[PDB]
Amino acid sequence: MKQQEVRQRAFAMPLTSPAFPPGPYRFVNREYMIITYRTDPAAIEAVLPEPLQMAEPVVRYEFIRMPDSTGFGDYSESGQVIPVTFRGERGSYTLAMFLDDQPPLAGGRELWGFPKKAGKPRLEVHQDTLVGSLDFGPVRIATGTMGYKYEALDRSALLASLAEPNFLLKIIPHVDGSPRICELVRYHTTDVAIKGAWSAPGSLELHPHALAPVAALPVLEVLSARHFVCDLTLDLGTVVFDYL
Amino acid sequence: MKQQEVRQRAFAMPLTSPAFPPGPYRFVNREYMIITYRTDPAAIEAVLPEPLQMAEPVVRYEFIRMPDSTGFGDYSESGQVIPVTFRGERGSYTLAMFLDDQPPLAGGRELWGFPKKAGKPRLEVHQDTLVGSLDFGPVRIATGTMGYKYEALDRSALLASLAEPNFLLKIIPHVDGSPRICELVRYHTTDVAIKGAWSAPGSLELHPHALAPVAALPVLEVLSARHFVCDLTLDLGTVVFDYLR
Amino acid sequence: MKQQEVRQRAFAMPLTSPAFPPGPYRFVNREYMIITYRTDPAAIEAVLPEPLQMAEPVVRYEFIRMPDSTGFGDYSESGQVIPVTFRGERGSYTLAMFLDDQPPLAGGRELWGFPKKAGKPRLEVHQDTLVGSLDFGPVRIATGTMGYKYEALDRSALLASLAEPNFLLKIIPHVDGSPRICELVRYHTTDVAIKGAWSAPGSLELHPHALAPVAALPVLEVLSARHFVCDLTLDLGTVVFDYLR
Amino acid sequence: MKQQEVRQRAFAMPLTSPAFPPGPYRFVNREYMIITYRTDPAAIEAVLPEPLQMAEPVVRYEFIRMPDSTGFGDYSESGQVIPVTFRGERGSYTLAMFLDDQPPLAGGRELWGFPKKAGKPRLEVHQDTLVGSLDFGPVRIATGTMGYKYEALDRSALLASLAEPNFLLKIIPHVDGSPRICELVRYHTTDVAIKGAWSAPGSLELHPHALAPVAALPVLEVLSARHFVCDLTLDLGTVVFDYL
Amino acid sequence: MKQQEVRQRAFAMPLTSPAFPPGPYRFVNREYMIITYRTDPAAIEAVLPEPLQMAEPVVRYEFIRMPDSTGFGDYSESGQVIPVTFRGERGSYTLAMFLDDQPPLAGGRELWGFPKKAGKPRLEVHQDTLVGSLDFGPVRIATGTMGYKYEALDRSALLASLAEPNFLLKIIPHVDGSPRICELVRYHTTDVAIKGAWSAPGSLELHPHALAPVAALPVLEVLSARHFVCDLTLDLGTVVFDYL
Amino acid sequence: MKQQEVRQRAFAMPLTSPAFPPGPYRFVNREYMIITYRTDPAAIEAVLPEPLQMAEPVVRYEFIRMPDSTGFGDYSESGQVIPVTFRGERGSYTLAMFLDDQPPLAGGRELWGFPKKAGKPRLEVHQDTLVGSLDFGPVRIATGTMGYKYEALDRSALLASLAEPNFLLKIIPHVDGSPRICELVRYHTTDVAIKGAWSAPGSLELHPHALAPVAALPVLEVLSARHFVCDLTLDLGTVVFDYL
Repeated sequence: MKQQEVRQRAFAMPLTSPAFPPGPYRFVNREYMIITYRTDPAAIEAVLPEPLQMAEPVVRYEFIRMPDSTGFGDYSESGQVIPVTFRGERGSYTLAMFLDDQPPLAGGRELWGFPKKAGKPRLEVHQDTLVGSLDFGPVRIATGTMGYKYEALDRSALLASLAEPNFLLKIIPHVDGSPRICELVRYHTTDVAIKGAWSAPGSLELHPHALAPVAALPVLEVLSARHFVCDLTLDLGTVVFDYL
Repeated sequence: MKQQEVRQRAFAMPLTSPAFPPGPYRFVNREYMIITYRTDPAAIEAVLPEPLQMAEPVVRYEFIRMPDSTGFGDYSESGQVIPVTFRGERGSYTLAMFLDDQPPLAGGRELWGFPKKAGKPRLEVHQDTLVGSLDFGPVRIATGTMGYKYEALDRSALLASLAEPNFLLKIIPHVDGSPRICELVRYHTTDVAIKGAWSAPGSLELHPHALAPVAALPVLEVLSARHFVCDLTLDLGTVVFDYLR
Repeated sequence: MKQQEVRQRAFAMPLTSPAFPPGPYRFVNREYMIITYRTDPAAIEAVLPEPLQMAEPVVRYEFIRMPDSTGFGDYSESGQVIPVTFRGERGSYTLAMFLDDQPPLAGGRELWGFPKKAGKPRLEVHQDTLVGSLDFGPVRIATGTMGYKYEALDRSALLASLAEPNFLLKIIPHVDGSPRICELVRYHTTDVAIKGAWSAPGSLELHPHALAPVAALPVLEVLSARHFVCDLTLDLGTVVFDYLR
Repeated sequence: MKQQEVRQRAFAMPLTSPAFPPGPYRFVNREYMIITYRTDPAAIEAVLPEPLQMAEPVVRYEFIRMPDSTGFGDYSESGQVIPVTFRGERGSYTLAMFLDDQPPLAGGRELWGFPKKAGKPRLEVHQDTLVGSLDFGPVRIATGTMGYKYEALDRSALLASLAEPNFLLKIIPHVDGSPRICELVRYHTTDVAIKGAWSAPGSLELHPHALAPVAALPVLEVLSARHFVCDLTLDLGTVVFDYL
Repeated sequence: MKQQEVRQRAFAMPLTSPAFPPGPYRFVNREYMIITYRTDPAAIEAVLPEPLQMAEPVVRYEFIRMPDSTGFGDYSESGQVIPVTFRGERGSYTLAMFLDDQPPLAGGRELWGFPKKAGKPRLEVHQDTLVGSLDFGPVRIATGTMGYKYEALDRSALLASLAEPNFLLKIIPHVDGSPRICELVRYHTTDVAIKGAWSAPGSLELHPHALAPVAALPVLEVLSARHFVCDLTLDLGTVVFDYL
Repeated sequence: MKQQEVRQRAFAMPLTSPAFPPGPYRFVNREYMIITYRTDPAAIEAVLPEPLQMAEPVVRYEFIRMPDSTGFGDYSESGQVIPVTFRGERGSYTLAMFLDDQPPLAGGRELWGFPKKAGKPRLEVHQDTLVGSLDFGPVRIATGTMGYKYEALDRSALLASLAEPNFLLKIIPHVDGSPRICELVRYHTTDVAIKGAWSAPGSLELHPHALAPVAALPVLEVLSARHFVCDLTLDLGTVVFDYL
């Protein structure tokens, strides 16, 4: 509690009982429903921050169950991710995520710079159908469906996809409201072990919301639906571009 | 979207739909129940970061209703504040807070460096008693009671505290886990219009929790209780010590 | 604790934690629905204690919301008031009241000698109708209705009644059952700020009950209905006749 | 309704339909759980009104079911009572009681001067355990437990205890707020018929409350627990000391 | 059925349909939350039977889920365990245990001498917190919490802890009420496989109860908390000291 | 807590807070519904342990409410009882019993050797019918019905069946699984006061269950139904035949 021990001990607020712990952040049996859809290219351009370059005019809309996550607990996630290139390198940009557990929400924002907001994601099998849903308070803003494990998915393509760089725009205001942090961050998921992976026919419907504008990239054509279960490690990011 | 527009628009993540808006953050009919209690001085020193210095060994345990908040909505808060001095100026230090609404939560942390976690605070009149509760998941970690408006409080004497400085240790990790922001912040509540203020007898019980350790400052005796309602602006804060200079 | 301190501290039981606190008893946004009805004059004389004298043969049946009361909390009341004169001064006599909160109940009785019993009064707007109800245990003993704010009322004319004296027969047994306190009390509501007042059509039905005999003054015809909201102080009362002099 | 008939008829408010009737107050099958505990002697001294003298630094914490009570009905009670002497005579002082029925609450206060407040007492057998509880609105302020009828209790000691004088500080304000009544009252329970009486291991926990400060005499050590069922008559009090 | 068949078939009551079966008792995915706290040494000395010897003034308070238990079914346990020495060997003494399933309750008492009573133990993750509770009828008697999986635990230390002897005082009355069995019993859990093991911050609160007096070992200071999942076999015990 | 205290204190586990107290075990307003049915004689001989001998081929199927039981609490029982001779003397053998309260279940098994298992017995009047039911988990295994108090029953004859010896086969395993106790126990209900006794038409239906096999003694023909209320003392039993 001397000034030097404060510098040394500081990690997250509150100092003496921080809102989230340090890693490694290990995920066991995270379960993904991802519905990939073609959207209006004009709508991607309108939200994409340079130096990031646009790729195919597609959105990957995700529902993730994370029943066993070190330091964070048991939670679910929904999100919009978009394919991009940075220095001609191919990866992903996360536009929006929604979580129902606070430690991964604060940790996500403050540490990597995931653009997390609060919401009620669910991902469940109802007899014959895998149903993904997202509510923001009392308003349903996303409903995804897939058939159940119709065909095995190619592990190669999947593992190569999970290996790609993931980019995020970390912004943190200074006490005065002006940006104190404002960088592009690259992170990876590593030690990936697939437990199973499948495709099936899929569907997505999005709904408008003032505070959760997923509907701003409209579902013109659903292209594919993938469902998979894996263990992985969410590695710390590194800054690849600093706006300041 | 060119990289100069990115730098202009940037306030909070996500860039194009921020988790919370800029102020001013106005508060109408903000309602307080504050229970002051004498605790173990050793427990206070364990948690107080220098150059902050300890005053009287008391905790002000608070429950707050905020039904009307610009940009944040309608929410409640409970938390633990202690009397402090910095450079021999008297003020408060916020040790822990707990809210049931996300924008004020992210906002609180990312902007001022309020030490916010999620919780279920309640403050409700039950016939003759004003009851403050805090639950953390299924566990009750704080229960406070007061009589209802027994004695009108010296209002002029109240604004005596509502004008003094509030200190916070703002900490934000860098991507690698080492601190990127680590500073003491001084903020003020300004524009304070008191609608009523009262004292009455009071009680408090706190329960242990691994992730909400309010009970760590133990309730040795209750000293006072106050209930008040007001309008108020939460002004943006200032750095008054930067640990990473 | 010496017997002089006992005599100084003594206000209400229990000595060290009284069932209700001293005033002033301030009331904010006190809301009234009052249904006035013509009853059998004989029924009024059966229950009116001399030297009180009967005026017009009417009952003002009231339902009152008191969401903000110093020392008492948040409660409701329903009861039966009659026009009276004492020494040719016009005022009211309270025949029966019913409350859902204990401190105002003990307070009411022990201090002023309000004739309070326990009950479940409600006063709520249901779309187009203002509905007053009183239940005594599982039994509905009073239902009142009004239209909603049809005609604004002459406010100056209203304070005409809110300034006149209210009489109560205060009775407290001695330990042996014979009366130790038995007096007529005059109290006033002062500091009265009316926020709104209205009239509309009205109805009333009352049902028998062995222990809540409101129906004993039967509803022969409804004469008027009024609805109003106000701030108000219930001043401490005065003895104006002592039956045990 | 002439002034003379008012004097004659007056008993309790309201005059013509009084809030509680006159006696005799007869109790059939009242059922007691009493947990006796040692407390801080300093805490008794702080609430004890002289001429009353302190005795052993113990509190008897009671839960009473009264299913059949003349003039009052069917109700439950919880309370703190403390052993005292008055003129070297041994008996009891009632610090706090809580009831869930209005006639015995008004009657109790106005007639004997029991220090009654409102609350939700319960006393119930749950399989193997006698559970006493007290709530004050939404806050539990007392929880007592006992085993079920482990051993028969000595009737002698019990009957001698129920025969002891019971003292109360009756206070009633005058219309102006200053004491109009302020006396020590002595009353007895008579025509006592025990139907059964037992002991077992017992427990008590108290919780703080601004308006119901039972916790102000802390449970240092539980000394005993007694459970008993009896008929009795609650006799009128007599004033043994008048402060005015 | 002849007298000889009776002895040959006799295992547990009822003879022809025993309340629990013979082993081996195998456990799959046993999940533990153990909070270790410092207590009053005099409070342990009050309850530890010689020839057992006290070690540290420490209590290991446990919440255990047993979803898959051969012979017994699917149940939960909460218990209070004291480090002891006996004949130069470090071990544990089981003071109290509470279970929500009858065959392992009768089985544990009558076979090993586990000190078991009935209760409602729970152990569940609520978002970011692991929460352990025990109710005895309507009364909460224990609440424990841990962070979720903050850091990995030394698996070698854990296995050595699961290898130490576990001592129980088995008592069974004769028909006349005098002891027919009164003996110290030693048992082990063997064939142990750790599926995972973590530490994190922890808390415990205990409440008094007349029939489940876990609160008689007060929580002066919480020392550690551990959370693990394992398979094991509860082996039959052996007598190590016969009091008769 | 010394060695020689251990064998003086020791009655039931846990040593310091036993699962059930010593007696006398006193029952007030024990209410019985007994349906007597003729069964397959071969089914009785299959379960009857020599030196016990079969009498009439009947079963007495019981539903018992025990609202007031010293040391045990308030609970219900259902069970199967057969007439028997031992050494030419007429008594009963208890085949099977089910209780909803732990202290009397442990106490019954460990002390007398009643063949007690957990279940949910109920006995209640529904308008015109006395209905006894027994559930074992989600499964109904016994439903009995009687008319309500059709004719007063000869008490002097009743009181006699209540003086007959009751025999039990007490079995307790040793820590190694071999029988440590295996004996016929004789016990009596004494100090009996019949408060009323009645007969009426009756019915009984039984359903199979793997772990509660009452249906193994099939209901061939219902012979009689009896309903009665009483106070009694369950005396400690005596060993009348030790298999070991």
